Amino acid sequence: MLQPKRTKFRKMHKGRNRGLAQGTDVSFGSFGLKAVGRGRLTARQIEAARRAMTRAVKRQGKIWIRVFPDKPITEKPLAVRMGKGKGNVEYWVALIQPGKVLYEMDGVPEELAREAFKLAAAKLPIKTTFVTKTVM
Amino acid sequence: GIREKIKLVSSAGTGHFYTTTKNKRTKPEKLELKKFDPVVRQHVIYKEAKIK
Amino acid sequence: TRNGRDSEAKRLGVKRFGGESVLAGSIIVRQRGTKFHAGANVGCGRDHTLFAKADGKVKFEVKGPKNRKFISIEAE
Amino acid sequence: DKKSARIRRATRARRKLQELGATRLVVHRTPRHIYAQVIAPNGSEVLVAASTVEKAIAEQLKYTGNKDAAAAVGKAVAERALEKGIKDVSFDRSGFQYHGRVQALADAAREAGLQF
Amino acid sequence: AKLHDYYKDEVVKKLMTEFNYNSVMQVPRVEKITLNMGVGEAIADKKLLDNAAADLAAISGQKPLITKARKSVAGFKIRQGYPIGCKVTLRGERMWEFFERLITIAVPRIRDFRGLSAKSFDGRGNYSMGVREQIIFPEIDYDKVDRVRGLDITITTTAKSDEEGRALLAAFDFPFR
Amino acid sequence: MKKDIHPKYEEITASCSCGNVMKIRSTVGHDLNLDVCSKCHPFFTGKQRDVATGGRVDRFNKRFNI
RNA sequence: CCGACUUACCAACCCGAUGCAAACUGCGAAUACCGGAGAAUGUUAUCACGGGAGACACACGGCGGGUGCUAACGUCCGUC
RNA sequence: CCUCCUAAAGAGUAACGGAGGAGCACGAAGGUUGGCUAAUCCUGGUCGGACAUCAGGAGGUUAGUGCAAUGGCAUAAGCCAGCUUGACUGCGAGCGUGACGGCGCGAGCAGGUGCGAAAGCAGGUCAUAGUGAUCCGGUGGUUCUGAAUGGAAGGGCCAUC
RNA sequence: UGCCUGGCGGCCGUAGCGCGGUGGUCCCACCUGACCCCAUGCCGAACUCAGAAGUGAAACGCCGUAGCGCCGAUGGUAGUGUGGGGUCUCCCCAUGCGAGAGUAGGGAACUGCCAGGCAU
RNA sequence: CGUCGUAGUCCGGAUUGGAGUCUGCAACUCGACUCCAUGAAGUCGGAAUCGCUAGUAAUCGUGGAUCAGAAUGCCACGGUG
RNA sequence: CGCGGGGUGGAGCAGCCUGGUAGCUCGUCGGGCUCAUAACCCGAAGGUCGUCGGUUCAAAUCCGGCCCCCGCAACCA
RNA sequence: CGCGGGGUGGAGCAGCCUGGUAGCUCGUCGGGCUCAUAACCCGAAGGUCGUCGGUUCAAAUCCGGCCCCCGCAACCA
RNA sequence: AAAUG
Ligand SMILES: [Mg+2]
Ligand SMILES: [Mg+2]
Ligand SMILES: [Mg+2]
Ligand SMILES: [Mg+2]
Ligand SMILES: [Mg+2]
Ligand SMILES: [Mg+2]
Ligand SMILES: [Mg+2]
Ligand SMILES: [Mg+2]
Ligand SMILES: [Mg+2]
Ligand SMILES: [Mg+2]
Ligand SMILES: [Mg+2]
Ligand SMILES: [Mg+2]
Ligand SMILES: [Mg+2]
Ligand SMILES: [Mg+2]
Ligand SMILES: [Mg+2]
Ligand SMILES: [Mg+2]
Ligand SMILES: [Mg+2]
Ligand SMILES: [Mg+2]
Ligand SMILES: [Mg+2]
Ligand SMILES: [Mg+2]
Ligand SMILES: [Mg+2]
Ligand SMILES: [Mg+2]
Ligand SMILES: [Mg+2]
Ligand SMILES: [Mg+2]
Ligand SMILES: [Mg+2]
Ligand SMILES: [Mg+2]
Ligand SMILES: [Mg+2]
Ligand SMILES: [Mg+2]
Ligand SMILES: [Mg+2]
Ligand SMILES: [Zn+2]
Repeated sequence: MLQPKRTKFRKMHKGRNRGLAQGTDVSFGSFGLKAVGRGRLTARQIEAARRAMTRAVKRQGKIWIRVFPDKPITEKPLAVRMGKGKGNVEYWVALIQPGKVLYEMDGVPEELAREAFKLAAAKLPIKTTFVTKTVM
Repeated sequence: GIREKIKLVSSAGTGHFYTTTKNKRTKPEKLELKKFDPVVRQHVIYKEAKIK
Repeated sequence: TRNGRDSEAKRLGVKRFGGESVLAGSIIVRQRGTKFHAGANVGCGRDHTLFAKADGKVKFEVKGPKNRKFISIEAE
Repeated sequence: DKKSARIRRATRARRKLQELGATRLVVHRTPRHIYAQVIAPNGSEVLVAASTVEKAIAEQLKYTGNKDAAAAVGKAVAERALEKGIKDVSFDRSGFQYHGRVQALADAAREAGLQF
Repeated sequence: AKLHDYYKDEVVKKLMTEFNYNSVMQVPRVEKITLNMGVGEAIADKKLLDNAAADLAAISGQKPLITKARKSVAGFKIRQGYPIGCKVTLRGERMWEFFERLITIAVPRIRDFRGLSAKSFDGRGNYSMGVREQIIFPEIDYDKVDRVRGLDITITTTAKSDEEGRALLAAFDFPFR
Repeated sequence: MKKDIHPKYEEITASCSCGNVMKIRSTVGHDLNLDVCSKCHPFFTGKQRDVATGGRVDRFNKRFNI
């Protein structure tokens, strides 16, 4: 489960998740799973996806996780009223914009890679798509 | 607030005095400064005295 | 919580902007450091507050090898 | 390294002079020569300049990088300033210590009539 | 000054012959000889430092500077600005004299001397060495001294390469290996 | 250099077992008598003999003769 | 005692490539705000001084946010 | 009470919103004149080691700022040294900020001072926290007042607790 | 007038580094000496003075050179004021403004006043 | 008779290096002795504990057995006391 | 869940009180005592101060996080 | 702030009480003694006698300022 | 002062 080792700050503002993503292209691998939807992947979710895809690829070929859950999300404890400071950090998310290459993969046949990505995709909350290495 | 306040009194003989702070534990010796006496209108020596 | 405190706002920033005609002594900038540096006919205060030393128009400019903002007053 | 250091030493005073708006007398000393020039408050133009590098001053003197030579230079520049009507100046010692040759030059200038 | 004179005529010439130097100013010269006594035991008592300083003075005709802690360290139990060492920088004729003493007298008096380290040059010419005993210098009296102590000699030169420095030192009949 | 802070520094004669006479400036004050010097010291002569590794075979040959 | 050296080990610094930041910025808008000039328009709409107040429980909607679960006809600000 | 963010690029702007500090210190850590430039790392070097002190290179402020944070700082506001009291008295054009009480910046003028050859700078400290209105009292100065008059007491005014 | 050098600026990286070459008649630098003017919390290292035998080695200056730094369009993209709309945590349209990054490319500064040396 | 003059010493001799001698088929493990060098600890010993009443304790040397060689052990002998 | 107090060798306690320093009692180990054991006597050893970070030159000590323990408070309908 | 009383070996208390003067209770070590910790004696290390100046031959002893600890009443905006 | 085997 991915999480920042150190932090500058323990809690964080909600913020907004508008715009298009920057990590848009398949950089390292041959194939990628590009996020079509807007949302936020938790660390847990990402880990699950990784687990799904590694198994599918049967420990053959490399996987990159292009996303990182660097934003802490707070949850107020149950049966607790609305005041009294900010809630405690429960889980960590990567905020996802459309265009985000989430995962990358190489050293695999194409069909197999596709299959793996499909398997992964069902674990993630956002709508996603298979993408390829492009010259330029 | 360990720094006690003191009263620099004119050697000119005038009742004029300046006031200031002094840490008495680190500096036991008396404070002497040549300050302007506004009554004589000269720069005279001002020896330290108690604020009383 | 250990968090409810914050200090009173210091109302800093540029008070008189470029081209603005001022009287001598008029404060041009209240600032913390020398974010703006005193140029021609502008004095710098003890808290780095820039003020006009002459009547005239405020003139912001970039000058020097360190590329610093200099406020000068040009006489009208 | 050395020249740079000298410049650094000099520049604080120079800036102040500029921000006063003073017609400054700038001296420059080398182990062999001494240079003096009266520079206007704008900074871009000089009014009068005298040095041991000039043939008129050098021919009179024994050695060019000495105290007497410096004094001569100081006198010469001052006279020129007077002729041009430049009376009031400010001495820009230019990173050099006000001492020895520089000092001598300054004193000579003062003697001549430059008001500084 | 004798060694300086020797350098002026012979050593320079030798160097020129060896490296095939274009300029006479391109030749290496010994800029300064720096002597230092690191005296940690001074934090316990002041007098030891003074004694060390005196010894240094006796060794080299200058009165030593008393160096102080650049930064405080707990590992040695010292605070910033604590008088912790003493130092002499020798330049000119005095330096030359010291050098003459060092090679012609002091080094010979080193107990069990089988040479100086040739691979001890910092990489850019400047040689350094250290003596275990201060009594190797004939300036210190054997009977007078209470505490045994030493010092480090640092010969700083204009030489760009260490090899050049080495060569220079050899030209001055420096012992080496 | 500074006038008063420095120790006394005057030329002395440094005699030796060599016969070598060495006029040098020093803080000693009195005339100096040395045991060894740079010219005397057995660096060039000693260090060949001073190691003395040798061999065992030769030793064996010497004392037994077979 | 100086150690000799390899082998699907974790790995600082540096280089190449990839992202993230309310409390990062070698960049940097639109708006907004301050100042000057000009035009038309507007019942002076502006400022000052004086007489009289009321009000200081706000509500929702839009846009920018904090908090909450990017919950609430929730909550607290900014702005119309 | 101070610093940052929230705060929407002027100012301001809330929450039992997110983070941190202050209730001082300093007769030098103030003034000025003169000089100087940092962290860290590598190499060599007696004891001496990851880490004292000495060299030299790389390095380029990653350091420093009496303390929180922010903005500043080489002209250094950072670090030394000499001489010193401007941590002056009366004022103060003109501004800034506050509902107000207030709080802040301030060139220049008069007197008198310090540093500098001189130009100049100096009305505390790099700046922003380090604080408490009024009343009631206490001490010192001041012929201002002084209940018939001379005094005095008490009061006032300036300084101060 | 032309080249070279020195000083003071403007300008503040198209100006800065790096690598290679180059200059000593003059200048500049290193340099020689120091009883003295003055100086080192030791040291003529620096500061300073008296000098001119030597060398441009270092430094500094000049010339070249795209290994960097730096500058940098056009186009597109993001954002956004106003108005309107939707599938409304976000978007789109009309209209105005329009980045940052990157790309083509540029780029080894330019320039004013005074002084000196050598030339024409 | 001379010297050292209260020191870790001209005390103390451990340990180690080198050179040897003798015994013995043979001295690496594992002998004794000699020479030159080397010169630890130790400055009268905590709780505790032993022997001795006279030619005894204490101290000084000498010899023998066992033995090729190999005693600070044992068994004896005298000196001073 | 909130407010306090604590975690220091085998054990129980100190120190933390304004940062530099490791103490007491018992136990453990080696002697001596006894025929032997116990008691008693002498001499020793043994602590990364719960853990992980932070700040001063420097932390058992100050601050924060996490784990464990001990109190208290966890309410009015 | 006003007044009074004290700062005495490592600790507290006498010596001040109108100068000619370092004792007491322990504490520590060593010796004797005991089965001994102890009880007990002998011997010793350990005090600008708050600090400094003055009167005087002579002061911790008298006084003056100054520093600290304690007591005192007192109002305290 | 002195418990046990
Ligand atoms: Mg983004
Ligand atoms: Mg931001
Ligand atoms: Mg109300
Ligand atoms: Mg309200
Ligand atoms: Mg409201
Ligand atoms: Mg909203
Ligand atoms: Mg409704
Ligand atoms: Mg709502
Ligand atoms: Mg509501
Ligand atoms: Mg909301
Ligand atoms: Mg609203
Ligand atoms: Mg704002
Ligand atoms: Mg705004
Ligand atoms: Mg300065
Ligand atoms: Mg200062
Ligand atoms: Mg300061
Ligand atoms: Mg400050
Ligand atoms: Mg009241
Ligand atoms: Mg009356
Ligand atoms: Mg060159
Ligand atoms: Mg464009
Ligand atoms: Mg662009
Ligand atoms: Mg270039
Ligand atoms: Mg011993
Ligand atoms: Mg036998
Ligand atoms: Mg316990
Ligand atoms: Mg303590
Ligand atoms: Mg037993
Ligand atoms: Mg500790
Ligand atoms: Zn000899």
